[PDB]
Amino acid sequence: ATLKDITRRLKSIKNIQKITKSMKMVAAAKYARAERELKPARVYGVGSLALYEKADILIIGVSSDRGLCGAIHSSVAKQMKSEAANLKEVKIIGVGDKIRSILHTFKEVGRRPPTFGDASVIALELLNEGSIIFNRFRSVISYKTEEKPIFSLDTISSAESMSIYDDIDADVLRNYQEYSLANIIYYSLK
Amino acid sequence: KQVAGTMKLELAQYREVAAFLDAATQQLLSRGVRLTELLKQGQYSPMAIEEQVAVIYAGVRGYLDKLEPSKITKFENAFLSHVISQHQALLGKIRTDGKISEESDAKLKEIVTNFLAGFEA
Amino acid sequence: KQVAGTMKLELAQYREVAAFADLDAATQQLLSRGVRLTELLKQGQYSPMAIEEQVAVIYAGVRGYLDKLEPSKITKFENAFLSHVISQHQALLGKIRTDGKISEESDAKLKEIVTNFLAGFEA
Amino acid sequence: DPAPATTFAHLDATTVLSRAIAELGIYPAVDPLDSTSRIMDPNIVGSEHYDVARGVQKILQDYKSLQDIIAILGMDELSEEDKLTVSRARKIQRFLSQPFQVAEVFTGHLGKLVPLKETIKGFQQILAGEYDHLPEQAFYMVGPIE
Amino acid sequence: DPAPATTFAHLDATTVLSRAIAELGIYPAVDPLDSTSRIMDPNIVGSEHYDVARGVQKILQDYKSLQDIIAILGMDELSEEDKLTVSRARKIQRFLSQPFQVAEVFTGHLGKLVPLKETIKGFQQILAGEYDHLPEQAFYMVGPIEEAVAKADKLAE
Amino acid sequence: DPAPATTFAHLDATTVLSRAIAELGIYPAVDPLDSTSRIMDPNIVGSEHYDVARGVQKILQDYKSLQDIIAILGMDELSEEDKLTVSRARKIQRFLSQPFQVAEVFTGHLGKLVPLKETIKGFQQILAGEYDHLPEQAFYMVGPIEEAVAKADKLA
Amino acid sequence: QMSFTFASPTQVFFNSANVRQVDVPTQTGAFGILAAHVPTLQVLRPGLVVVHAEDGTTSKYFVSSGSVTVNADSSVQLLAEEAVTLDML
Amino acid sequence: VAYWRQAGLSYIRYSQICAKAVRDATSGSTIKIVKV
Repeated sequence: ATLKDITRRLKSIKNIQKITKSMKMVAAAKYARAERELKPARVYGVGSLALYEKADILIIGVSSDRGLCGAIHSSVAKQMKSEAANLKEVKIIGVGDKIRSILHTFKEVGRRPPTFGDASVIALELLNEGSIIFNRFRSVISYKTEEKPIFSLDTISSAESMSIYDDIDADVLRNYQEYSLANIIYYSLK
Repeated sequence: KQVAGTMKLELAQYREVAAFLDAATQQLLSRGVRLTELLKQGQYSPMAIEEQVAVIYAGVRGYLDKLEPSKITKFENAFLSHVISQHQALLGKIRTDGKISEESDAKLKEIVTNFLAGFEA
Repeated sequence: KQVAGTMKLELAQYREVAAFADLDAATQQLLSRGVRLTELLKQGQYSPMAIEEQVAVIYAGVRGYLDKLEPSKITKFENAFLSHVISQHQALLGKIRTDGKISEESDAKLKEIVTNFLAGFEA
Repeated sequence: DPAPATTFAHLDATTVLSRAIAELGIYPAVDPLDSTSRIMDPNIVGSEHYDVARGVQKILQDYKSLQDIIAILGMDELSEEDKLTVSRARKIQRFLSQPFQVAEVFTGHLGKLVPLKETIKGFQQILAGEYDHLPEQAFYMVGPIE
Repeated sequence: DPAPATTFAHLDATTVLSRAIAELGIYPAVDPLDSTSRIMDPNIVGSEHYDVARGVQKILQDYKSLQDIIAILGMDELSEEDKLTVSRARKIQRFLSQPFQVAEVFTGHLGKLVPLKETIKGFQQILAGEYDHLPEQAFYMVGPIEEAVAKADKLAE
Repeated sequence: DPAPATTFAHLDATTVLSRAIAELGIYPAVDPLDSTSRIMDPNIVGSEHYDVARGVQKILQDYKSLQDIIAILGMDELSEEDKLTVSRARKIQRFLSQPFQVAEVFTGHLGKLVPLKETIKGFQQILAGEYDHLPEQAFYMVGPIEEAVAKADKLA
Repeated sequence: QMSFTFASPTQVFFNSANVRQVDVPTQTGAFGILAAHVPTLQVLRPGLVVVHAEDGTTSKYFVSSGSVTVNADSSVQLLAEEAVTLDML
Repeated sequence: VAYWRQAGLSYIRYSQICAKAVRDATSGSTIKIVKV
């Protein structure tokens, strides 16, 4: 408690504040957009999950690489550890170095707005039962980490309930899964 | 009075967005950092007013915006020796015309752009 | 001195680095040691220790023998270890006290005492 | 501090100049968001004057928010609405600037004495947009709106 | 304080020591941003000595100006250039420490004396990035730079 | 100030009240890290009282220490285990609060007298994690620990 | 009535809309889903999509690929990676 | 079996190409792999 020290601390916290405030403004902005790009993507994604709602049939965590968004990467990490424990044989993925960091893959997430193109790359990487963990946006002030099942096992998708489905060849199906596998990744990212 | 005014304003505009994005503020930062290096000066070598002006001019007209900031001091020293040796005539007019003529403008740009390319060689 | 020689500067560097801290391996080892020597220098009141006993306890930490022990168990290890040495190795303690030093032989002797006792305690 | 603290008990108003404003080129260098009056209210100055003034502080404190985003994210993430608040605001900023008679010895330019009438009027407009096309210069260092 | 503030004008060189530096175990506890000398001039000690000393001051002053943002926004939020300022400054801080012969009763280390050319070289090499791979603790309490390269080997087991 | 400062030496127990604590609505507004007693020794109050009091002080100082580093960035950036120091310390701070018979007009809460053995049990339990699932608010302005539990149900 | 849902990762043309019929380009032929078709699954082919509105004059769309799904409940979902109206090609 | 299968291609890959073709008549890939 010396004039000088206090003085130094006063200007520096003054920088931090200017900086954090703007960072807030950016976030809001990127959130403004994201909010939009999510209206359609949720329709596209729910729509792709319809076959399992209507027909009763790997851990993949999704966040990003950066920021001070704290409870974001923790919740996904929380729910991911929970599962791996409660389970048989596991082989995992995280989208965002952050997932890798919070645990011990992919990077360049959140930084710029995500796309089907990114999803297709994850799907493609994975092909050369699963679950996908991410945060479901509710409010600006709230989100929730849901888990979505990945029956993608082409094998699993050959069951009784699908006897009602007309054409279907073991491989017109292999293509259908692959594609659906890419829509559920896209949807998580958005 | 002419180049100081420009520098005054660009430094003020630099201060406003410093310590940090849009291209317009990338430029405001790039200029401020360069004008800052140009205000550096070693001891025991006070400069004539035309020399000061030739130097400030290089920076406020953007000729050094793409030079690495850490090399500005070496640049300015070599540039100054060069203009004092081969371009005494330009120095005279900067000194004399009482305000940067169209001529000096054309001449300075010629010397600067080409000296700089050599300097970066 | 043989056991406390460079510990003071080490602990001051440890505190700085604990506050500052993908930590590299040297930083990690510096943290693991300082956190443990910190427990070892805790002491209750009214039971000031004989020098040879302080040496035996500090030895345990500065030669690296407790680096994998959980930090919250250090104080209980120390209390059990000291009772054991006082009870069964008086001669060793007398030798450190009387020679005023840790001979080559006292050192080989302490080492097996510590490692074997530690494995038991960890059982 | 005791000196300004004792002095303030006797003041009815303030005029606060600012270096950050002077350095960015506006004179007189008044901070329009920090001057007050123990008595500036519609009952006194009259709705008109009042509204013109108060309408100018909101635009300014509104343009101030958008500054970060404009500099960082780019002066484009602005909605057509917000984009409007900016041009109006920047326009009001300079209309607040004024060439002083006594400043002629400095700038060499003519000075202007602006009647409350001509002042209140010109500021009432801005919001409107009668000058959106009108550039930010027939506004900088001028007297009357005209 | 009036006594020491009035003494400064009588000197040609000053070495200012600091409890905040001592507390970290950095001895001698010299504040590298408040110790001055009348002969620290390129025309007296030469431009290499002069340039290295100013580059050591600059990196130590830049690190000092960031410490309170690191501590609040975390290192990850720092640019890569800012990250190099940090790791290198922290190594330079430790390389300025030194075991003294008269201080062996306090450090537990043998004393060292480092020739002027070895000092210049060691610091120039750290600033240039030649040792970005060695851990910080290697530059702490040693003499010549070769001694830090060897401590890094020792520590690596 | 020289007056209060010279008085400390004349005492066997000190209870230090703090405005900051009072402004957080914690009454009595006792600073749990600046109130001391010459009788807080395990050979006098027994080892269980002594170990629980030392554990409460350690967790509250650990929390105070985290606060200093969270000042700006909240608890998100914090690490789950520290997240556990915070939640517990916060509950302990509230369970130190208590409605006094003479203050009913200000707290709008009937007064409570808590017996020594029960004060120990309740802090012992909180420190052991037995109530990590109750909301903070439940430990505020009550008597014994059974009252925090009730208030928890009531809050649902 | 069948609830039609047509979209791309970015755009949504139909959401649970009561359409009379839809024509889709599949790996095997090109078929018109009717408000009452047996359940089928298919993956698309670069081609044309035609949505017979409730009110005649039918709207067209071009798709590169994706999927189509017809459920026992008359719900239909058409999902294309890229979907542009010929108007912009 | 289609031509591209037997040739190693998958369906996502197929859609990828057709999607793009319609375009030439979003779609970034910032994502980066971290294989270890």
